[PDB]
Amino acid sequence: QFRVVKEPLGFVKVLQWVFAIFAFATCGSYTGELRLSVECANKTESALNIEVEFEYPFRLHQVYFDAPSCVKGGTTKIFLVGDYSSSAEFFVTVAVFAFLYSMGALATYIFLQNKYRENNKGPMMDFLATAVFAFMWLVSSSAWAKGLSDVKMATDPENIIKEMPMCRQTGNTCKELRDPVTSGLNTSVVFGFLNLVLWVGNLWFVFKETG
Amino acid sequence: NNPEYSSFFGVMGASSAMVFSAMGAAYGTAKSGTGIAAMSVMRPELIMKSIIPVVMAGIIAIYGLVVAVLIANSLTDGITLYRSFLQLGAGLSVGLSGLAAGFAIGIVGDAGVRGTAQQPRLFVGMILILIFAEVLGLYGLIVALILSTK
Amino acid sequence: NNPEYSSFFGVMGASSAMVFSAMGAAYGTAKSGTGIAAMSVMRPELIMKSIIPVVMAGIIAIYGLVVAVLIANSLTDGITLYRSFLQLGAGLSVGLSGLAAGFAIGIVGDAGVRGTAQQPRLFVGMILILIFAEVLGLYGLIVALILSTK
Amino acid sequence: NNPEYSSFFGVMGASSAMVFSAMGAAYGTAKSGTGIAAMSVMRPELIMKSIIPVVMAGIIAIYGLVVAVLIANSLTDGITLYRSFLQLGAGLSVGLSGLAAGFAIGIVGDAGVRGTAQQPRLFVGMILILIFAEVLGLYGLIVALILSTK
Amino acid sequence: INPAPYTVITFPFLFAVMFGDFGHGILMTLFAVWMVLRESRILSQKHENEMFSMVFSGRYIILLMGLFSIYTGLIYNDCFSKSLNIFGSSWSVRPMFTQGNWTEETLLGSSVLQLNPAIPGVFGGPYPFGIDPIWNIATNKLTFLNSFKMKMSVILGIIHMLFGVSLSLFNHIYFKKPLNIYFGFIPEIIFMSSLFGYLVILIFYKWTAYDAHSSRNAPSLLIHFINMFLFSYPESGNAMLYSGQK
Amino acid sequence: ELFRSEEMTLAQLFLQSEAAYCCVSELGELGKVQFRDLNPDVNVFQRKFVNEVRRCEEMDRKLRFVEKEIRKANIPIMDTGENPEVPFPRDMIDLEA
Amino acid sequence: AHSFALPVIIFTTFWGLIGIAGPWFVPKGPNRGVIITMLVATAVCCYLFWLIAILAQLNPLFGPQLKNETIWYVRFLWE
Amino acid sequence: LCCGPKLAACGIVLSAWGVIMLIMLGIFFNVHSAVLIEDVPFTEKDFENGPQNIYNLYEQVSYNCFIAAGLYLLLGGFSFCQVRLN
Amino acid sequence: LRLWALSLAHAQLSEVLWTMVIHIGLHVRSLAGGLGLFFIFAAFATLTVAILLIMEGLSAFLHALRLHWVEFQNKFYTGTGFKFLPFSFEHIRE
Repeated sequence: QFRVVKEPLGFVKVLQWVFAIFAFATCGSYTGELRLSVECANKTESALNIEVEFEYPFRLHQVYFDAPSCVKGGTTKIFLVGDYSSSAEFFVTVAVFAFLYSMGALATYIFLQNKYRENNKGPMMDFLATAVFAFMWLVSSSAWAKGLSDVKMATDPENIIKEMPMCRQTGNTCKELRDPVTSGLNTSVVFGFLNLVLWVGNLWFVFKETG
Repeated sequence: NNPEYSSFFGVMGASSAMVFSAMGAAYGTAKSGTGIAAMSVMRPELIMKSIIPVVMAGIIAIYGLVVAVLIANSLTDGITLYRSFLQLGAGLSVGLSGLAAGFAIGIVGDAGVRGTAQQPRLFVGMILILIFAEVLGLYGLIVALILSTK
Repeated sequence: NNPEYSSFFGVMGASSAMVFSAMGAAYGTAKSGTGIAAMSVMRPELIMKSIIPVVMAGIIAIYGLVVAVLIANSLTDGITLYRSFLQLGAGLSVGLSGLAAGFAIGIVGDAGVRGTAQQPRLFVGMILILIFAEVLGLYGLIVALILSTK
Repeated sequence: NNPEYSSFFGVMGASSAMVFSAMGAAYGTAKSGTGIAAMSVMRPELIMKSIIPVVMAGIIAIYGLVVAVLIANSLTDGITLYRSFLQLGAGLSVGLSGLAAGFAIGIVGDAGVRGTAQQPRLFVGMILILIFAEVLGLYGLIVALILSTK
Repeated sequence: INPAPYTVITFPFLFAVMFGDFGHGILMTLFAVWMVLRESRILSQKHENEMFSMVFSGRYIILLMGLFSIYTGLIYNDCFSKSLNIFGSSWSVRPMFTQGNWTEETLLGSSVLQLNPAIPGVFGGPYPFGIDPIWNIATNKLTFLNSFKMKMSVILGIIHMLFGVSLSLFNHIYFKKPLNIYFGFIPEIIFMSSLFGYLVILIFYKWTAYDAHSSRNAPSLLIHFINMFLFSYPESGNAMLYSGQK
Repeated sequence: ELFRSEEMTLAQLFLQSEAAYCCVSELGELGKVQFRDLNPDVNVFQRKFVNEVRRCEEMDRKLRFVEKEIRKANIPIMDTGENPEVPFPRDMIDLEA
Repeated sequence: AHSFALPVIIFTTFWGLIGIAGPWFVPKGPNRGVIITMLVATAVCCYLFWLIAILAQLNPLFGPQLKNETIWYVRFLWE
Repeated sequence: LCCGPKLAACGIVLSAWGVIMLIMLGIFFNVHSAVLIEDVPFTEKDFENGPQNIYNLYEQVSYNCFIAAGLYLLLGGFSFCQVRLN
Repeated sequence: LRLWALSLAHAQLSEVLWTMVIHIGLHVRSLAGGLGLFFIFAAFATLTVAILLIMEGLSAFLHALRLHWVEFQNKFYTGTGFKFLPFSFEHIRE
């Protein structure tokens, strides 16, 4: 029935589907980089470009790069700090599965209109599952936004520069050639907020439908 | 500085771990089976009950493997000559515990299966008394693992 | 400065603590096991009352094992050769005492089991002699614990 | 640096590995063979199917033979003075394991052919009881394959 | 007092700790569930195999066995000789181990193992459940694990037999035996407690009162217990848990 | 709360002989009333129902004869229902015959 | 690395609320006493097991012994 | 009829348990990247240049078990077909 | 301490079973490794359900039975009673 499709009740399900996939397609697909230069007292030991790349799952505690050791021209390994997959992976998987549920609900509105109207059962379970998923999204998105802020404070070059004894040596001064960029993650969290608002509004409209 | 062929106490331990156990389980099966040949003369329906003590007799051989394989894997050449002694002690301990369990299991499973071939009620006591033989073998394996890991 | 080859004492000591006790254990389930088989053949109603000596054999296994593990966990490579020797002596004493307890418990358990069926008045005396066997095991255990911390 | 007279540890290992198992197989063929000789009188139809424990004692001896040939394959004069000791332990272990397995198999198979003759139903149960002893001999093989290759 | 209702839960727990594995527990719960789903068909079917009948009659026993077996497989952190990783092994920081005076340790490590030291000032932290999987791969796991397993077993045994000794009092109360209370339950339970409860609180006291700052010349549980039992109180050689304990 | 054995009290039934047959019939149908013998020093013959038991047992042996004949005949022998109502007249002797 | 008070409070409330709220919910059936004893016994036993396990894991005395290949792998892997 | 369930129910249950085991182990080989804490064994002699080759090896290792998974799946299917011969 | 004993026994048995059977099925070889691993894990499964589930499980049940019978029932389960046999025609099936 085209009337059921024309009703905003299922059109908002379509909107949720689209903007949920748009959200979690970019939440866990952003990448960036930042480069470092070492001003060694010995020019033979000095560096100018030291590429460091970050991407989802954003396990900084498992990422490393090699920089000069400032001693006899050697090098050393530098492991970044931060386990931010504990929120990012959880939120991404959460968004994926609840978006699959959104596809299921849209399918319920499309073909199973008869069972949807049968004893009003479809609205009951859809509303309950949607409320559960909305609360789950609130928790996961808030935790992941706090993790994004933690990543932001973690991307400051001066922290890693001051933490390294070789950079604290006189005459060996490491300055960040290129700073990282994280705009796509801001777009991602904006999409997440939009998804949450959409689903809250649809919860209101579904509760109106039930009564 | 380690004296010559230093591992040999522990290698003889790996031997003794299953040597005496092979003697023991062999003893246990040795009298049990000759018993069974007589039990099934007059009550062939208990050919299933005949298998009860023997599956449990297999555990002595299992224990003989337990430390033997462990030390066949964990052996090396540069040994301080004291862990070698510990392994010798563990092996001979579990082995003679295998002898003890074998002796008890053979004779007691024998007698109990006679008394089950006559009185079916005896079965419960047969199993109950059988318990303590594997408790003994367990005690042997306890000390053997402690010495193999201390 | 500590003489080498000291641990031949303690490593064998734990083992010997449990060896002769294990032999006594295999003896304690043996003869009383057969007697209980016969007396549940003739009458099954006292089958539950006849298990006490088997528990006593288990207790002698405890007497052996506690000292065995106490010697095992009290070990090292650089020993002063005094305590290690004491552990050896303690192990021999406790093992031999446990073996004596095993012999006594097996023989007396069988005798009292075959006795109580005819004359019920022998059951209490059987129990008393079982206590005496346990007291023998405890005597051995006492000297073992004294030697474990001297 | 390898001390003199080192290879015998391996050579005597390979020597014992099959020889002690051959003593076992001699007992295995002796006992059950005599029993089948007795039991042909009343049931000539069971003569061929009573061969089972004898074949199995055969494999018991194959265990020691395999270890003995393996050690010969790995035999060398330039031994590190540790591998030959592992071969010694492996051979001693498997040989006497075959010894015990063959003895037990002979007597149990003898009693089993007695039992199968007096009552045909025992033919399968006794076979399983014999499989147990074969598994024990196989464990004796197992440890010796671990050590003689280590 | 019927002991069966209490056994219904005690016995699964003791069989679980005696069978402490996750995967095996799953397999034999699957077996028990197959018994229970096939209840009606098996009931209307002759089964001369008496072993099958005896295991089937107590099939719900097997279900309880397996449920507790699964729970203990989880707490012990074992499943076919493998620990479960929730990635909460936050105790030993490895780059910080390099920072802790371990410079080019791998050069020696090509032939040795270099056990991690205690209290480097930079380690610390528990595991979310059971044992840390780092011990599942460690060589000192034998010394580390088996010891508190021993002490654990002691604890559980004490609590169980305490419960039994209380059941004896309940019998005495029912059958009106004041002699079995004044000279019976009360004196014997205080006899037992005055040793074993003290042992328990001493165990926990050491577990929560001594750390690796005092590892060198630390106390010992068995030595102190022997000192108690033999009335021997040496001045030195054993760090004293608290003043006045003698 | 402490669970112990259900209370047991024993109960003396005094009733007519014919009514005792009918009540024992009802209790055989029910099956919750253990009967204790009160005259253990009396053998089967003095209990005066020995002939009834002997006749029933001879009947049952003949029933097993007919059973094995039926097994030789391979009859499905359903034995589904109508069994537990167990009527109790005296004409059962005629049916036995 | 993990506050101990957190799992402490979590499982105290969990097992305690189960064990204490059991009896005040069971209907008065033929086996009310039986099932309340069942749940309380299960709760206390499992609870005590976890407590002793975690407290044993608390306050270590020595680290784990690891291979040098394991040192390489954990170096490159994480913490 | 042919190959009745009396001899094939074991096949059904073992195939089911095998496939569940195999997909579990495979996901622990691939997604977990075969964490050496949970799976110590490997076959590498030279890895001083970095862990990249072992990361590549994880793929082949996780491939090694899905083959057995497919074998168990087809075995279970044919065993079920045999059972349905009633 | 039989608790401790059997717990260690199971743990070490499982560890050995892992170190000998499923360990050797892992190899650098791509296809032959998996083909061998097939039958290796078949034997693994058979032995696993044999030694630990059946025998050690029975021993565990048995040790717990002894523990409840001796270590627990001796203190409070004193004396005995007469097994009540409420009369009932239980031969409906018989």
